[PDB]
Amino acid sequence: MPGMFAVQHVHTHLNHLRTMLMERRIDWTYMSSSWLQTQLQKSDDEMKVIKRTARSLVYYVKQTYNSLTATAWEIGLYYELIIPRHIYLNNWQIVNI
Amino acid sequence: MGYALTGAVQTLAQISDINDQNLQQGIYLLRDHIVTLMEATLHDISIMPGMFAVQHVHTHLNHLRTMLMERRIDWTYMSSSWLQTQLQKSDDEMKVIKRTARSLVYYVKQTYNSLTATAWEIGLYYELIIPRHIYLNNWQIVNIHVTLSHPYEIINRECSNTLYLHLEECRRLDYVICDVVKIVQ
Amino acid sequence: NMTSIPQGVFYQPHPEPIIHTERVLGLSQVLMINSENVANSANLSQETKALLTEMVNEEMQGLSDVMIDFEIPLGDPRDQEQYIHRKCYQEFAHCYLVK
Amino acid sequence: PCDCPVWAEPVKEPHVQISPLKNGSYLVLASSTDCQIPPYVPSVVTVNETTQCFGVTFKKPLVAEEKTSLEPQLPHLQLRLPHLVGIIAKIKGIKIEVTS
Ligand SMILES: *[C@@H]1O[C@H](CO)[C@@H](O[C@@H]2O[C@H](CO)[C@@H](O)[C@H](O)[C@H]2NC(C)=O)[C@H](O)[C@H]1NC(C)=O
Ligand SMILES: *[C@@H]1O[C@H](CO)[C@@H](O[C@@H]2O[C@H](CO)[C@@H](O)[C@H](O)[C@H]2NC(C)=O)[C@H](O)[C@H]1NC(C)=O
Ligand SMILES: *[C@@H]1O[C@H](CO)[C@@H](O[C@@H]2O[C@H](CO)[C@@H](O)[C@H](O)[C@H]2NC(C)=O)[C@H](O)[C@H]1NC(C)=O
Ligand SMILES: *[C@@H]1O[C@H](CO)[C@@H](O)[C@H](O)[C@H]1NC(C)=O
Repeated sequence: MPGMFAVQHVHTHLNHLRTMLMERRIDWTYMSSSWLQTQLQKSDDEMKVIKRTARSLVYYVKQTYNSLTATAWEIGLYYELIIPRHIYLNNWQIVNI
Repeated sequence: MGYALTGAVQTLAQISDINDQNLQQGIYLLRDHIVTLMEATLHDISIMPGMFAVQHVHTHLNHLRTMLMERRIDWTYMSSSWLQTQLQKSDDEMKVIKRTARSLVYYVKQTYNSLTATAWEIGLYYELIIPRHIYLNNWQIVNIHVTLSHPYEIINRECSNTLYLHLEECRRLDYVICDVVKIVQ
Repeated sequence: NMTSIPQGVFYQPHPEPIIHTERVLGLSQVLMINSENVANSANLSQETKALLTEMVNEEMQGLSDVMIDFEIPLGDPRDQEQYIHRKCYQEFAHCYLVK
Repeated sequence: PCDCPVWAEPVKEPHVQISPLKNGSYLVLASSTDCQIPPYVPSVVTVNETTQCFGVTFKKPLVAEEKTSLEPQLPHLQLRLPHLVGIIAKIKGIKIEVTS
């Protein structure tokens, strides 16, 4: 990606990350799905339900190197994944008359 | 795996039958689907040369995702004029209808896979709630050992007219929508 | 200054508007995305298309991975006449044979 | 499914309990014997012609294609009849437990 295009790409992606972290949700572009799937040895539907109901948190953002040309930043992220034991899809709610 | 919604459903056939005087509250469906092409919805894909084009697509596609994660409808793929003419509603009615609309994704399928060309299909199910009585200005009642109890929980005041409204079985969205409202003296 | 609230009831503002429910409509839309069609208009180079296809597949996999399927009781969208025309035109519109 | 307690409450007659549904039926609780409804038994009703019963207009549904259902066929059991305990209900009116 030559010329100015590159920076645009970065900007877009960075913006997306922000739109994730404001809503307490995990952006999986920085977490390979294959690695976690192989480590946990779960099914595709289990992976879907695990990733859908996952929340994130930011606990420190630090600026290390500051200059007029080069900058570096570090971000800490804490996740929480809930594995299932019994999933129920079809269900009916009871009213009493 | 796959969930389901069970039970027989009534269907309106042609779309302009929503506004009648012989049908009551419920969930109503359309007989036929609406087929849409992404390349036909965008009015500015052409006249963008070189690499620029792909950037455009990426941006728009990203926006769509930012919609579908929040259970909301992106109207870039649904012409507003068509729906407005079919329903014959007012501008404010259109605004309140579009604001409180929710969407759902029920299948994403990959048909053609290759190193150069790919094709995808997405199914979307919407739900639009048309209004019957909209109330903008309203006041909430608090009661302040004798404690006289009351049936009304909301009060309306507009155009030098005062009404008392009682609510029950009410769901919460960006706005407040509910089904059982009776005017009580 | 002391005022008596009449009849034992006081009132506070509630900014949220109220809507009374009527017949609730629902419609189904099938959206089809083809990379080849947008590639032709852009006069797009081969390597750039090789980049574009991967860019599209990443987002499509990300979207499809985080959602489970449901069942809309409408029926099969295959038998629709409009879908047939659209599906033929998306891929097979400009092909011909000469003998 | 039910070992489950019971507690009831009395009300000043008459009361009309009508609950519309979302498929073209109605729920009626009969505190009296009026119109066309069996007494003292709540039920679900679907009408044929547009009528007006119990202070509410009625409209007929439209033909719907039959589909497979996942309905919860519920079991069956009766309750205790004697009215003497019900006298206690007339005393206070607060829902008080009667063992079952
Ligand atoms: C950035 O610059 C490097 C080197 O200046 C480029 O790498 C070479 O690019 C040329 C084409 O300009 C190729 O012919 C070479 O094979 C590449 N490698 C080497 C070792 O010379 C790189 O392509 C540039 N990146 C761009 C333009 O996006
Ligand atoms: C993509 O290519 C087509 C044809 O190669 C372009 O269509 C012609 O563009 C030229 C200018 O380059 C115009 O003078 C012609 O009038 C156009 N039409 C025809 C039939 O030749 C099209 O403009 C290109 N799209 C771009 C560059 O974004
Ligand atoms: C609307 O729903 C009611 C409630 O189910 C239907 O009435 C019967 O309900 C019982 C148990 O709920 C089922 O076993 C019956 O099969 C239902 N009747 C029929 C004819 O199937 C009612 O039929 C539904 N449709 C309407 C009122 O049009
Ligand atoms: C409120 O108090 C002011 C004095 O500060 C007085 O002038 C005014 O009349 C009072 N308002 C009433 C009694 O309604």
